[PDB]
Amino acid sequence: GPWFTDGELDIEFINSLLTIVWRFISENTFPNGFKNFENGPKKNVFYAPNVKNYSTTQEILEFITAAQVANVELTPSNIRSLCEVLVYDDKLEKVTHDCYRVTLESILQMNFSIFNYFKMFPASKHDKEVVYFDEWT
Amino acid sequence: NLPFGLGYGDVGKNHITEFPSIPLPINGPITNKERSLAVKYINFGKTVKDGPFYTGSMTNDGIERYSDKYLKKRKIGISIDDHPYNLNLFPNELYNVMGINKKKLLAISKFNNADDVFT
Amino acid sequence: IFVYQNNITPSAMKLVPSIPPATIETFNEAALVVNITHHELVPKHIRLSSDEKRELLKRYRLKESQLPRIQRADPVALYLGLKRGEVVKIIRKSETSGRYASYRICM
Amino acid sequence: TTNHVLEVFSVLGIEAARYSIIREINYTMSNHGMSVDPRHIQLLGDVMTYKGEVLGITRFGLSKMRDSVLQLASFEKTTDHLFDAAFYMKKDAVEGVS
Amino acid sequence: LVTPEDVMTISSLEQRTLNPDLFLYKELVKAHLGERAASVIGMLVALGRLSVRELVEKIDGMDVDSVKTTLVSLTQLRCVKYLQETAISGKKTTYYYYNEEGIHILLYSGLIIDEIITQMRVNDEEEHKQLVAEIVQNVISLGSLTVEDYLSSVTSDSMKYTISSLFVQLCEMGYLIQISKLHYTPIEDLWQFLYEKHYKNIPRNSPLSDLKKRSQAKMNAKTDFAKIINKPNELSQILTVDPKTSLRIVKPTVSLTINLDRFMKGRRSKQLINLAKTRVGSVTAQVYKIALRLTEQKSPKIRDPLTQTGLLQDLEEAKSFQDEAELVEEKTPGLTFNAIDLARHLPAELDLRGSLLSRKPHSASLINSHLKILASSNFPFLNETKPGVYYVPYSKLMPVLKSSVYEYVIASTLGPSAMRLSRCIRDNKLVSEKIINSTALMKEKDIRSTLASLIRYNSVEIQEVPRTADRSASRAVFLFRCKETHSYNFMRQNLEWNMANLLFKKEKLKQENSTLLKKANRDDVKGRENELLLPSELNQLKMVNERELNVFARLSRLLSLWEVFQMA
RNA sequence: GAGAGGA
DNA sequence: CGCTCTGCTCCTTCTCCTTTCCTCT
DNA sequence: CAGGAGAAGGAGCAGAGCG
Repeated sequence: GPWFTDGELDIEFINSLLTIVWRFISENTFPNGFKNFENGPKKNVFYAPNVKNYSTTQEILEFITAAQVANVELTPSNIRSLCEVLVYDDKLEKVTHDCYRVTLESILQMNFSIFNYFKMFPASKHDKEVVYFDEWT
Repeated sequence: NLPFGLGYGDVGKNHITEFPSIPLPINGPITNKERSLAVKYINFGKTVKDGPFYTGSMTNDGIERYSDKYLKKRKIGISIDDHPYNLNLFPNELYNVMGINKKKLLAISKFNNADDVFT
Repeated sequence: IFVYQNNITPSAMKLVPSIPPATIETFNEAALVVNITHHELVPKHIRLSSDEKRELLKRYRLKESQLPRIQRADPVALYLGLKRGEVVKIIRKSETSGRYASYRICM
Repeated sequence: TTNHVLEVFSVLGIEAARYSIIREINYTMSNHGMSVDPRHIQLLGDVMTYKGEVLGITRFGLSKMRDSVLQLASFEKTTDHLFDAAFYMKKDAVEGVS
Repeated sequence: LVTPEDVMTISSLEQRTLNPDLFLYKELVKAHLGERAASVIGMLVALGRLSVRELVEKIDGMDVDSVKTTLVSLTQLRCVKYLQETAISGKKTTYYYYNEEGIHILLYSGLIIDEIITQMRVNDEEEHKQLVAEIVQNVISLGSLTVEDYLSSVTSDSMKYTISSLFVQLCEMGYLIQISKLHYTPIEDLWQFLYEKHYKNIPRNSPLSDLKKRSQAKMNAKTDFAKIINKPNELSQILTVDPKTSLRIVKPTVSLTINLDRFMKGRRSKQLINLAKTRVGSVTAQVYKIALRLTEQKSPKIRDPLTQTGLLQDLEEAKSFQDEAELVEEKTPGLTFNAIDLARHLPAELDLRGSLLSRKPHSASLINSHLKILASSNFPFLNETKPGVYYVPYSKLMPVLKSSVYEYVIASTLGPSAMRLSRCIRDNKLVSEKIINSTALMKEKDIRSTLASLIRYNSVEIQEVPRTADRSASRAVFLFRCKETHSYNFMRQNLEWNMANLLFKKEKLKQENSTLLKKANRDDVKGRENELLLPSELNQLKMVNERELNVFARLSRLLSLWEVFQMA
């Protein structure tokens, strides 16, 4: 594959491509973009349900072609596989007919409610009664 | 047969951690609302320990003394039987141990919303 | 007592021991031609009631789990139709000792 | 009457099986001219036929007679008996001579 | 190096062997009831269905009176579910089970009081919030209460009227229900009893067919089973209207307890709101929250229609349950709602004007549009019954909620790559390492590392395909599946054990430093800590209290994290 | 360890 | 009325035992 | 290296009920 380096699948180029595709999808699927979240979740607005907030694979192809960041020719199937990989981690929510619109969690994690675990702080040092996931295994 | 992805340097001693190193994110500092729950978790529990339904247990000399006399009883212990009971719920065989014929007395577990935690 | 002729379907055997108050038993016609109790090697069995069993247990200071048991479906047990926990007294005859009594229970 | 003890047990109860065991052992040891008291033979028959069914003196017939795990392990099939007693968590009370 | 003589002391290895259910139940009962009750509950969990004689035999504290006092203590607090069966052959015997709902009630006490206070719009008035908190505290601590005793405890007529009104309001809301012998009968044995008296009564003539006879018996039994299950939830006791002054008053003689099913439905609503807060805006989350609060009372039970536990599911007709549930899930009159009701009940503090952008207050159209955007997402937050009519599908929302919670727990504990691998294996099916690399786009070294670290739990299962006569390695291939049921069950057990460990540590710390804790209440010196005790005692008491506070906060977090796996 | 008396 | 599970019963292929020890070499 | 005896899976039919 075009994404292999020295016979192995490198991640740095893949991570950069994932980041730029994710940012493009987020900008396309939100009213104004990241500047809708500088104030916080208390004022952000969202697109109407009837609008086409998603972004098909072809839009991603056009953006990556006009950006010239991948620096190599990428087929629509390869970009589809890449954005399907990005579908995991609760990013790039999948919509029928090969459409993508970023999840709200993906932009919430850029900065009890277990879902937003990134906000919670690690336990203090030399503290007892701290819960460990593998304490029973 | 050493595997492809291993070398002799990393093998030789079998050190298992025996201590956890993967913590859940629930260990963060408490919040004011969480501090409330606790109190309604420490208070409850405290009330039932003071409650008549405990039977938790799994000086006292027989010599009469004027010192122990003129001293008040510690409290008015409320046993399990004295509590009012809905007889139709319990099994029949336990009737011999309850207060089937005993003076009615019910204790009210008052709730103090003010925290009893120091500072 | 159901004396079947030649063969019993296993489903019938499954249905046999499902009656709380009463009970039924199966006897092959071939299995009933000469009664077992009249064979020379079969000693005289006697069914002991509850009172006799209690007397025996008090006399020998035993329990119901220590006497030499006799299996249920034993040909001389199902003949008398002993229920589980019934003591049978056996008049065993030996040439060097005459007659003597040995006790069994149905398990 | 047949020579086979188990056949007599199947067709004539367990008491007839005990009688057959005693009589056949006595006949075998009398045809050979040896003088063994019949009371020992009777004790052997009773030992074989007191659990309810005819039980041999192999490692299979002993496992259905003696509960003591240590005795059975000492006799035959040691590790299997010890592991079974560990699994089923048997609680033998040491009273046998072994 | 840590010697084993120290590992056995400071590694929590002795308790690591206890069964999580037995550990948690025994620890809870020991903390809230005592040691005799803990022993009895431990015997009940370990053996199951013990009579009084067997409980006496299996416990060193074999005092018959002690066992009976423990049993009445556990029954009034409904920590046990007895059963009175009659032996045909002779003397009848009564067998006791262990009641999971009562122990859960002991577990959710703080959360229960928080939900009671918050859901009823009485904390705002600030005057009867204390009254309702005391009411729920007494109900949950004493087990079962009749209103006349509580009213006779107080003297003021105004207080009596306020308490009676709060009782009526709470009973109407659904948090309080009449307690009957049905609450002290196992559901499995209840279904066993109801299977007869509908199968035995069939005449000895040819029944349709034996399979059809059993089908008729099951169909007849399910009806009255559901009827008797819902009988406590019919409000047949609150309607004692007009004894005087023509007001709605609860019947004095009827005993009332707390409805655990209602509280757990509230917990499920809160979990769904938290999930929705990660998919829609704050305003839309508020709309979903108020819709959940409106439909909460009429929602189906969290656990099951109580028929799943009763018997075998079916040959394959267990899907009928789903279908039947789905039918009620779509056709209970309270479930279906339109934007008009939400706008009627929506608080005025919500802007709901500029939240939605048309193209790249309390308006009915805007609320309908927000409901539409809720229903549009792949997560079935809402589903459309009629044009403009929505209902929250609980049947199709449990699996996605469980999957999301489990995936995020994996993401938080292990690396995010663990979540990526788990979701990749789940979306795919029986995927080799090469296809994993192709469809995950990361290093195979880290793929193998994460897979090995993840197989330690029942997250990813290895399927062995043997390519030789012997199934030994180096020739066979190894595919990977997920088996989400194994993962959910294992994580539920892990969380139960963690909660039990936290409670055990809390009780141990309370016992170790019990001297100054006892002194704090020896002479009613509470609130005078600084002015009577030595500074070292002050520091020790402060540390003990802070540790207990942290323990209970972590227990609340663990409860909020494991409720979802407890759902079904 | 295994080769063989031996009674 | 064939069809389709259970259930039973063969049938085959597997596992655990074979004094006493009493020496030397 | 022979001899004996159990436990465990395939495998081929009766038997029951059925839609």
